[PDB]
Amino acid sequence: SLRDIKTRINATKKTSQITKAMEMVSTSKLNRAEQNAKSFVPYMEKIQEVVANVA
Amino acid sequence: YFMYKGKHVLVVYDDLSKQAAAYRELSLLLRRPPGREAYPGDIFYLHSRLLERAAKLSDAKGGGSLTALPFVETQAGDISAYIPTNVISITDGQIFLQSDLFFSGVRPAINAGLSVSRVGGAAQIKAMKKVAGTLRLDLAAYRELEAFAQFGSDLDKATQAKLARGARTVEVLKQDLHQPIPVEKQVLIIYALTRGFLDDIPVEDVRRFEKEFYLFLDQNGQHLLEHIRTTKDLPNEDDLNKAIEAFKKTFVVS
Amino acid sequence: KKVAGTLRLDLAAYRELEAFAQFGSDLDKATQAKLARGARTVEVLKQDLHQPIPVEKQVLIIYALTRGFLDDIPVEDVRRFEKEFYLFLDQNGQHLLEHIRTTKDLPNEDDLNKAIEAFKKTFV
Amino acid sequence: ALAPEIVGEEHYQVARKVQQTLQRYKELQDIIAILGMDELSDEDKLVVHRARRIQFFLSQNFHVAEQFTGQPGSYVPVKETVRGFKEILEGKYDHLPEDAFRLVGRIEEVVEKAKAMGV
Amino acid sequence: IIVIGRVGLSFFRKRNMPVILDITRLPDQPSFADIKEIARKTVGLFADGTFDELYMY
Repeated sequence: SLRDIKTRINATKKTSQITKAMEMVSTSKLNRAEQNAKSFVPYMEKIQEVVANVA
Repeated sequence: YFMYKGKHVLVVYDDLSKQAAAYRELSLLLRRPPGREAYPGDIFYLHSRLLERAAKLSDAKGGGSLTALPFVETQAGDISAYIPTNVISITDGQIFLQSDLFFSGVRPAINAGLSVSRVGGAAQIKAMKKVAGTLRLDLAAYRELEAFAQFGSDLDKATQAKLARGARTVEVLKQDLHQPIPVEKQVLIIYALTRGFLDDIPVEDVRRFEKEFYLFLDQNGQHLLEHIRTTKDLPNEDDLNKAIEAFKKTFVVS
Repeated sequence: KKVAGTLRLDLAAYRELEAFAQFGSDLDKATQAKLARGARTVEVLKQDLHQPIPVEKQVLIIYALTRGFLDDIPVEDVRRFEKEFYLFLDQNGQHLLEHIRTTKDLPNEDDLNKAIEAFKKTFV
Repeated sequence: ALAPEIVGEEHYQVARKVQQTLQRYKELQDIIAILGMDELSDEDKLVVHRARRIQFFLSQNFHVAEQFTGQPGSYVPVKETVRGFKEILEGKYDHLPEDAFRLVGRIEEVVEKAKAMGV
Repeated sequence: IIVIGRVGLSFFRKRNMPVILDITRLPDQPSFADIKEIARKTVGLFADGTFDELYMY
């Protein structure tokens, strides 16, 4: 019935909104975490090659 | 007639919609111009002639009453239809019952979200007014938070708390069939719920916490009930907490 | 026609990219240029209430937008640039207005940059 | 009537700041509900804290409540509404607790209600 | 087993396999001092000789 489908549309629209918002915030943390890792990547390259040759 | 004598009265109409249908069939056979659906245009006047005789007469007229409880059966959760919108405009409140609630274990199934009483607050006893007013706030706040956030597994701590309080609230509001509970022991269970004495107890065991508690409340605490009976007033909070804490000594958790 | 086709592509491309725009650092300047152009485009296309614009200055502001002279100009003050430009272009730029009224065509491109640059300096 | 030529310059800037604050709160509640509330940035945390106060201080104590709840209520001239919201948006009063702001007619009343609570 | 994360710990507990060490709810920006405590514990286990080989997944 008509008033049965409207409730399903409304509830799905609310879940769609929750999922879109969590996509935005995960994008922000992804870009930062990749930059942070690249910050510690030269530390890993430097340390690996000195610790090997000294070892 | 009984109200004119001065005694309180209650009238129940078991289905108004069947009355409306009898009017439709009677009018159509009389060759009267029809309207929406086919209901004759007089329907709203016919029901208002029925529903506005209910009253609370003044002390000069005798102090009587005539409360009325009409019922309407909606087809498949239909709304905005002709008879339901007419009656929903006339009546000073409405209770909406949900089939999908009933088959989910809430009984009698009552949706707090869509049910309203314009007179509400004034009618209650003063003890009830304090506890029932806060209970409305609690259940409205969790109705929205659960409507979206229940699908995800883990949430914020403060929301997991409000979800726990709402789940216990609906389980503590489940009731049996043809076993009315006197108001004196309603306020004491709702007070135990709102003030948060039920956190320790699991959701499944609550319908037994009630059962074993009301027996305890007739074995101990008769003075509390007596003050509420005639005063309409909440007893002193020191003694009420002493009573509930003793029962929580007796009751055995699964 | 020359400045309309570029503007049409600019709004079409920015409207979808704005749905993703809020992060600030996403790709290198290639993505951002579409951010920078779209932001200035949306600023220039707004209008004050009930005051209608004249055509030859309308053409000249759209040319200024779509050729990139505004790209250094800071985004916050982009509107104020139009108000000052309309009066200055009448005072100092009349030869361009006569050119458009003469030709239906964009001002002679050689002095067009210089004449716009004098306004750009006059704007503070 | 919310245009500077009809209502007034300050009134236009005040009302648009209020609506932008509440619109930014309306799109931040679900993240607050399902991510940790500490994850909200300190600037958005400021918008949250003031949106809480704004949402409550649009409530008002009423003469018609005398039947339903009994409290006196009162009347507020326009200047005191617009200034009080300028006080809300400035933020020096952000220390006073959110519960005080319900059912009041002036920011001085909000100071009094907290005073009863002792804040 | 050494598990970093609640849903990992939940699966391992139902399976019952032991979890020598655990840490959870790390900040979304993890810093070296945080995971230095567990890193120094796990390598302390290998260095003191309580483990003979070590893996990461």
